[PDB]
Formats: sequence, C-alpha cells, structure tokens
Amino acid sequence: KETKEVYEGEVTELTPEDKTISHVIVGLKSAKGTKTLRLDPTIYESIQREKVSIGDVIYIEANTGAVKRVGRSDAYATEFDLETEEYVPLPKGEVHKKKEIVQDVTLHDLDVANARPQGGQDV
Amino acid sequence: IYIEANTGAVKRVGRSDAYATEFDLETEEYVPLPKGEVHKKKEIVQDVTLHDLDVANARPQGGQDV
Amino acid sequence: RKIIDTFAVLTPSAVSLDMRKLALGLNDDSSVGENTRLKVMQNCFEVS
Amino acid sequence: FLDSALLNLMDKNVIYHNVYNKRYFKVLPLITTCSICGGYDSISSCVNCGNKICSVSCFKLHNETRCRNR
Amino acid sequence: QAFRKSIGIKIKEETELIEGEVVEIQIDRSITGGHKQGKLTIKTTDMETIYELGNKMIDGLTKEKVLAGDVISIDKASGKITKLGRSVQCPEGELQKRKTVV
Amino acid sequence: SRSAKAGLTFPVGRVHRLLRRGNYAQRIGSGAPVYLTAVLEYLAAEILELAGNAARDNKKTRIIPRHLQLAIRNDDELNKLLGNVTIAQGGVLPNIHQNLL
Amino acid sequence: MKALVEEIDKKTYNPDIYFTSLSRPVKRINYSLADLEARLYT
Ligand SMILES: [Zn+2]
Ligand SMILES: [Zn+2]
Repeated sequence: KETKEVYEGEVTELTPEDKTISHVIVGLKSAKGTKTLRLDPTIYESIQREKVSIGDVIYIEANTGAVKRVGRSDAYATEFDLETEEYVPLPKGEVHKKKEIVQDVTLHDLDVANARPQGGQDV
Repeated sequence: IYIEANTGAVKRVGRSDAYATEFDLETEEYVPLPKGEVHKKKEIVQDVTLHDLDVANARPQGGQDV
Repeated sequence: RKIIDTFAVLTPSAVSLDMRKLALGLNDDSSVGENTRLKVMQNCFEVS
Repeated sequence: FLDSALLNLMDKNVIYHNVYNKRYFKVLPLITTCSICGGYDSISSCVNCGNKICSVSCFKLHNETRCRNR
Repeated sequence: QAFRKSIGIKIKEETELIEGEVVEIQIDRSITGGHKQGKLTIKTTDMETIYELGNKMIDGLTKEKVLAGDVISIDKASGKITKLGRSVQCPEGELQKRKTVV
Repeated sequence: SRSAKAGLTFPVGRVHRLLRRGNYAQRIGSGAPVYLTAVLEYLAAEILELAGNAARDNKKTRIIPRHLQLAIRNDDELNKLLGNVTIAQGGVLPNIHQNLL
Repeated sequence: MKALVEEIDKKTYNPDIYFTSLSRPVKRINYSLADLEARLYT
C-alpha cells in the first residue's frame, strides 16, 4: 500500500527562474486553483516531447515523473475552425491530489524490477 | 593540480594552503604547495608483458574524454 | 499510431527509480568524469 | 627628541616611514587556529564574537573569560 | 568464481564526523552572479560555534531540504550530509569526533 | 515569617493587610498576597537585572535613571506594558533617522 | 529520495537566495550610547 501525488492543470508559463541552469517553472492552471511548480530537466524534457504549449491540459505524476497530455483546453477551441488536437475540458478539483492503492504485485515482479531496466521516456 | 605531459591525465590534489582562511568549513581539503621545480623528469625500469602490449594494440582501454 | 494507441494497455507495475541513471554510469558520483554525463545528456537531449 | 626640530622631516620619513615594506603584504599561506589551544583539526568560529574554538573544553573555558560580546 | 567468492578481505579506515544541533542558517548568494556563501551555527551541550560553508556544502544543503530546527551530521571526507533529527534528535558528546569504519 | 518558608522577599502581612484595608472585597484569600508578592518579586527582579546589566554596559557601579529608561524602552514587553509612563531624568533613546543623514 | 517536483511561488521564491529558519529568552541588546551612535553614523 502506497500513496502518490497527482498534479494536473492548464499550462500557463514555461520559463526559467530569475541566473539559470535550465529548469522550468510550470504554472498549472486548474479549475479550483492556480499553482506554479518547479520540475526536473528530465520531466521537462518529456514536456518538450509531448509538444505542449501555452494553454494545453497535461497530466503530471510527482513520484514517477510520467507526463501525459490530455489536449488543448476548451478556452482555445474558437481560435481555429479545424484542428487535429481535440479539445478537452478543464480538470475539476484541486491541483494536488492524493489517494491510496491496495495494489498487489508478485515478488518475482520485484525481482525483474531489481534485475534489468524496463523502460523510460528519456534517451 | 597534477598534469602529466606525455599521457595527458589530470589529478587534482586540492585547494592550496593560502586559501584555507577564506572559509571556516570546506569539503575541499587543504594541501601544501608542491616542493621542487615545475618541470620534473625521471626514468622507470617498468616491465610489461608482450601480451599486455597486444591487448594495448587490440582494443581501446579507456580515457577521460567522451 | 492507431493500433499502438488502442492496443498498448499493460504497464510494468514494479520499478526502481534512479536505476536508469546508474545503468549507464551517469549520475552525481561515478568513475566517469564531469562533462561526460553533460555532453551525453545534451547529445541525448537533441537526438529524438 | 621626536618633537624637536633638530631632525629633518625627510629624516623622520626615511627613518620611520620608509623602512617598512610597501608592496608585499602577504606571501606565505595564512593559518587560522583555535584561540585556546590552536587546534586546526576543528576550525569553528564562535557565535557572539566569531572566535575560532576547536574543542569542548575550549568552549567551556571560552564562555567565562574570553567572551566579551556575550 | 565460487572459489573467489568464498574468501573475503577486511579493510579499515578512519573518518571525521561533526554532529550538533543547528541554531540558524544564513546563506548568501546573488540574483545574477551566483557564487553562494553559506553560514550556519552548530550547537551541542558544550560547544556552540558558527560554521561558514563552501559551494558544495550549499549544493548538498539545497539539494536536500533542511531547517534551523533540523539537525545535521557532516562527514568531511565524504562531503554528504546526514539530516538525522529535528528539534528524533537529542544529542550528547563532543562536536567533532573521529571513528573508524570497516 | 511565612515569606522565608515560601521563598519570598516581600512580606505577606503588609500586602494582605493592604488588601484588607484597600476596599477591594469582603473576603480575602490566603494565597493571593503570596501570589502577588511572587509576581511583584519576579517583575522587580526583572527590572533589577535589566537595569543592572544596563548599568553594566556603561561601566558604572550605580544605577542612574537613564539605565532604567534604556532598560525599559529597549525591551518589547516593558514598552508594551508601560507605554505612557514618563521617567524623570531618564532621557530619550538615540534614534537617528536615515533620510536625514 | 530526491523529489523531482517542487512547489514554488513566483514572488516569494528566488532560485538564488535560499533561506531556511525555524528562564525568559531575550536577545542581547547593547545599552551603550557610543555603540548605537557609532552604528547609526557609519
Ligand atoms: Zn583549542
Ligand atoms: Zn564567544
């Protein structure tokens, strides 16, 4: 049993801090709250991989570092008449969320997890 | 620092003893200044097997660059 | 992309974090030098 | 004798002000030690005065007599 | 490989350790230039002194979160910080001690 | 007296008789002058040690009212406790403004 | 371990200036007149 942190919101600014070694403050605009967070260069590299911009809804996990994009927010649906990027609504709730899982995992799966590298999003 | 001419390897000994009073606590140890000249020479009677020269002629072993 | 997006479901549910950095030898402390991890992480950072 | 006008001003400048070294202030490496027993293995400047104290008996003897800013 | 696995080697050395309660932390950097200049106070039962910090001490002091109430134990040779307790901590003994590791 | 067995300096009978003849209430307890001499002894000891160290700062073995004035005004709880109290021959604090420099 | 995600303010936080902090205790105040006037005139 373990708890993990869930962050989500609309991307407002992608900018270095003020001076730098290149980290990026990601300002996630959720519905019920607006918060800015500082990220590692690897999760920022996956943010550059997802081709997000100003006004795109993303999904960022704290402990794991995986990045999923939901799509462009519904506020920019009227910018262009036809777009390949689907328009998803703003995620309800807070920015920071927590939950607990009773997930079972075999000990041999922990042995393969201790044996060889499986995957990641970096090179 | 310690720099070898023919090989190109670089070893750092530490911060000199003149800058020990700059900070009260520092992770870098303070070593004295090396005595003697700048340029030094010596001769070695080092033995090395011919198979070691064959492995040295066969595959790259390792360096400090990428 | 459609078959990949529709048919890839399962996840490797067990992992050890900071094993990806150690498997290549590039971390905060190793036998490799200081800008080997920087130049390797930059050439990796450019190559897609 | 220094207040007398029998010596020249250049004589006083050469005798007193010119013999001291002008350019070289420090050549040798500087060494900071403790103010009690001179321990260099523990370089630890104090709180109220910032005085370098190495050991525990040096601090317990430091708080009583040699601490003026406390 | 099994015949080499059966026999072991013991190697020992000595390292220094400074363990004591933190009073306050006062770092100093610049908004444009850099070159951080750290100062903090280390306290125990019979010693209380201010330690000035170098670049790597603020590198390990900012990569690992620490407070005034939090108490550290620093090795000089290793350069890594052990943030042990906050104000578990209830320490005794001298400030700087040298122990052997095997 | 009962001041020595309780660790007090100020007398309990003078404070108890002063509370009796001071027209405060009909019934007076026995622990109230002990509590009052405890509070007045702690506060008077506080002004005595702060004015004592304030006399120790200017290298004088006698307490002038300027030492008590700086000892009271330099403390936050004494200034918040007594903000309207005027001390005779105590002077003022050396407060110099930055913009006038 | 090391957290890859760090919550941060725009106005309060600066990446360079890092600061961390926590019978009767009383801060030491010098009652000397020449010390206070020596501090205010320098
Ligand atoms: Zn000493
Ligand atoms: Zn002191």
